[PDB]
Amino acid sequence: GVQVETISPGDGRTFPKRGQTCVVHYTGMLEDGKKFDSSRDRNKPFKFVLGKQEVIRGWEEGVAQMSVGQRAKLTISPDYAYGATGHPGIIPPNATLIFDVELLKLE
Ligand SMILES: CO[C@H]1C[C@@H]2CC[C@@H](C)[C@@](O)(O2)C(=O)C(=O)N2CCCC[C@H]2C(=O)O[C@H]([C@H](C)C[C@@H]2CC[C@@H](O)[C@H](OC)C2)CC(=O)[C@H](C)/C=C(\C)[C@@H](O)[C@@H](OC)C(=O)[C@H](C)C[C@H](C)/C=C/C=C/C=C/1C
Repeated sequence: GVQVETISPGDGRTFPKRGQTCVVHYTGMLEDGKKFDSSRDRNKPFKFVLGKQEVIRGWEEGVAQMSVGQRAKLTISPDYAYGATGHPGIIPPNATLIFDVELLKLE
């Protein structure tokens, strides 16, 4: 599944609803592995609509329990991420992923 561990607390009040646009900064890495992406390096926040299956399952269920301002470590098992196929050319089969995610605001 996805384990959410808090790095910095959010407001504890404003949680995303399905259909809202979530605005975040993230860094992704393979568990005990290489870092493969970071929006911080580009300083362009990443945006996605919650509930529409635009992103992997671990983000759908992990960010839905975060409040605005929260920063958290999400550890996501292969079946909540790219599973047995991986993501062509970047993520191998059966990879556990770790993301540092900061929920900046909702739109
Ligand atoms: C250049 O950087 C990429 C992001 C890269 C891709 C490679 C991976 C290692 C990675 O580095 O991100 C990464 O760190 C990662 O694993 N991410 C991105 C952050 C959210 C979590 C995860 C993910 O789910 O990626 C996603 C993953 C790779 C594929 C999806 C996983 C879930 C599944 O349900 C989807 O099928 C529908 C496919 C990529 C995304 O977050 C982007 C936003 C979404 C898509 C491309 C699809 O949902 C697409 O459907 C056709 C859409 O409906 C979109 C909105 C349509 C518009 C025009 C296209 C936007 C494209 C922007 C893409 C961006 C910024």
